[PDB]
Amino acid sequence: VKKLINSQISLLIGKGLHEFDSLRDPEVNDFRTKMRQFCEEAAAHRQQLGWVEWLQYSFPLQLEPNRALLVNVKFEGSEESFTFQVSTKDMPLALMACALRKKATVFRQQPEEYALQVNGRHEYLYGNYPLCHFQYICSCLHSGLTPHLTMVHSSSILAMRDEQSNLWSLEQPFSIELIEGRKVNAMKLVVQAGLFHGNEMLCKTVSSSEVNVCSEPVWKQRLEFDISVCDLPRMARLCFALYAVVCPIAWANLMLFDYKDQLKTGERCLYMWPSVLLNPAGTVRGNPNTESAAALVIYLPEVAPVYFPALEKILELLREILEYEHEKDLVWKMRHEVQEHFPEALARLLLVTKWNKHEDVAQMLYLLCSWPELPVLSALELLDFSFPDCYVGSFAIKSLRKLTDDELFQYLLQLVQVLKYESYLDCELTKFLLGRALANRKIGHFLFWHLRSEMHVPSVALRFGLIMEAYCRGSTHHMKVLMKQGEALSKLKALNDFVKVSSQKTTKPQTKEMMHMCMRQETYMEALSHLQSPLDPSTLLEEVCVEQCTFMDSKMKPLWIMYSSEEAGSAGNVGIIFKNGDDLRQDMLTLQMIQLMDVLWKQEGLDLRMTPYGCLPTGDRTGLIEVVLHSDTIANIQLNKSNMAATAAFNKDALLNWLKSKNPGEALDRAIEEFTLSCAGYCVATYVLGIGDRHSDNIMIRESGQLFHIDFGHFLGNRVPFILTYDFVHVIQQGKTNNSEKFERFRGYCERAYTILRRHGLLFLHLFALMRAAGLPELSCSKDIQYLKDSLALGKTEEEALKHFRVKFNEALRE
Ligand SMILES: CC[C@H](Nc1ncnc2nc[nH]c12)c1nc2cccc(F)c2c(=O)n1-c1ccccc1
Repeated sequence: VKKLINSQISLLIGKGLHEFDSLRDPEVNDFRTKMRQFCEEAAAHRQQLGWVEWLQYSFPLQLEPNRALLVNVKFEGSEESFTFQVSTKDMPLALMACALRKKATVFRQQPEEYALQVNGRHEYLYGNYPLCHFQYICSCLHSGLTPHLTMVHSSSILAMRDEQSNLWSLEQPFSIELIEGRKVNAMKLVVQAGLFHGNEMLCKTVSSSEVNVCSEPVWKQRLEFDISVCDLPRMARLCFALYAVVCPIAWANLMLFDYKDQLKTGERCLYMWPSVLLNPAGTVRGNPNTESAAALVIYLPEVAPVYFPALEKILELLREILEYEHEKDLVWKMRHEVQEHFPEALARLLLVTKWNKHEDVAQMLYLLCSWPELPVLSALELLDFSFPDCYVGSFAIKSLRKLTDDELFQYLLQLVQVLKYESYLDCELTKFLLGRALANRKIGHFLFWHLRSEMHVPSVALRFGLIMEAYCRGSTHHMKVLMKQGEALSKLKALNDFVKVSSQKTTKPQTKEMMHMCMRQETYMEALSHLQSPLDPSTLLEEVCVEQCTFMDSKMKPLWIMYSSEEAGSAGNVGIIFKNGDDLRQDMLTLQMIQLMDVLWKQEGLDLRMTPYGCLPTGDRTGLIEVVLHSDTIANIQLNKSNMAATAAFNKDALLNWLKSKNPGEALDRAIEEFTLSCAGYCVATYVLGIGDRHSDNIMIRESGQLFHIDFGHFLGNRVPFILTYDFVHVIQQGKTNNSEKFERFRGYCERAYTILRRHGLLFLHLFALMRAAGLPELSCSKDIQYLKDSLALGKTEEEALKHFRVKFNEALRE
């Protein structure tokens, strides 16, 4: 009934729906009701999409950011295949008319009625783009492999669709009364309060009296702030630090206006969070661990039922050098000049805006509502917490709406982290994310896992749980596809626990055949088979190949799980790596950032042949990593074993002999080149990102020659030199001792890659800035972000920045 759906939702999101109701919170109840209706409405929009439109929804196109190729095409019901010779400039439709024509001239006698599906993948070829513009067609073109497509009729596509159906007056100073407190430590106690607007103070901080530490203390003391009530901005938050003195203890935050714009009065009790002192960016909701949390009771005086004013009320109420408070000055009362001729300097203007005086806010807000929509880049900036105003927030979302799904996919990790800055449940960002997720099934997929992966974190468990419930309201079908994934994940965790225990008392071979017998149980085989990969929903994991599964007998004992699809061929031969105990958040950001570099590089005609493999936290220190097959570790290669084709007279030849043995004849030149581009790319990626501890065990190489890094762990120096491994350098130089020709080719690739990224330095700064919200220990300060600015060197000219890169590069061929 409606009871099955709720029950599955509770199971899927890892928090029982009954818990939301137990809260008796009308903000929560109104979110669940408003957002439910919102998502149910998208669902009904979706179930009457035209078949091409539904293809777009469910299998969005994977495009790259003259020549002839061999193609193989069949139909759904058939087993019979045709192999054609088409161009690369040919549209998909051209391909489809060929297929249909030979179907006639084989079965005896309209392209528009079909789409092309990659065999064994939820991925399709359609639209007026030449074949080479397709990522699948491209991967094939570089691996020598032949594309395998299936002609799928609009009437079967329609089947899939249906299958998935379902006030200014108050001029007295702001003051609170600090009543009591409720938990203990070790000395005297102090409560520091601060009115904050984002990260800036609306006035001086105000402390309290000192009382003896034990208790359950009592102040009943009146804290009054240097700020009038009528000047409290909408998004103003009051922040408390509780600590000790002759020693940090707890913090807690509260909005002065509720989620209904009403100014807060009366007494409220604050269940604090443990520290290490004021913490303005911390969540504005209480600690859910009410049992053992210090509690802070305060009283907000009832200054009359005063609402924050409607906007209609609010609206009625040398300089280019800069592109000091003798500089703000001229930005602010030349504000109109900034709207006229510098509409992109909005951020700067909002920053010199004093937010502690209401009639200033109104004049900014008056300019804001007439402000021309801004570029995505600028928009990404405005989402930062340093622009806490809810109207700036809406402007930002509004300027963000022109995000393509690819861009949105690319930035989604950040946007999701920014949810932790939000002051209320119901907000524009969330509505924006659910709207986009419901419009694109891949976005939906990853929005879900980013939220799901943090349900063990109580700061966000409620917000994130609510958001997943709403989404689940929007696609009952995808919810079940997603449960399917989580039943797989649940199994791998129990499997991994077994292997960990087993391997502490048993040889590896015997634990492996033990792992296998466990996988062979009915329960496992069913749960682990026939799902979409959480790493990429267009990858289908069909039959788990048990004999090819194993584990690494290192540390966390990660699992190696292989799959096959008797209908995808070699494209269905795919693996996933499950790891439990390590924190995979660091690696996901790094590999996301490397993916972006790769895109930026490729849009300026530079392909450094990167391997940005999937990496996905799915839970508390739990996740999946994408298996890159036909690759081996440098360390393994460098072992220089006997009886191997790669066996070498000098250790430095090992890497190259291995390459020769995998790439005989004139195949060899291609692999050196791939090695060269990919090494260039990774050297630069790790330098900019400040990723040290790079060694032969966390660098791998593909039989094609491509090199790629793994297990990044940290980034941002937590100052890393550029590095150059002589062993890589001597693959690049083709085995030859000196080879400036081939060494400077590579120097060029490094420089070109470096300068290209430099040109997009603002994008990386904006993205990393928003990631501060994620709570990665490597990404906290301003000196973390300063690290990126120096590795990209944006405080300098392209000419002299290149000169600084050359010295570090040259210092790096030290070895
Ligand atoms: C750490 C190196 C390596 N990591 C990776 N191997 C393949 N694709 C990857 N994608 C990300 N990390 C990728 C690895 N990771 C594993 C993880 C779990 C279970 C395992 F058996 C392995 C394993 O055997 N290797 C391995 C080692 C030496 C050669 C070949 C593969």
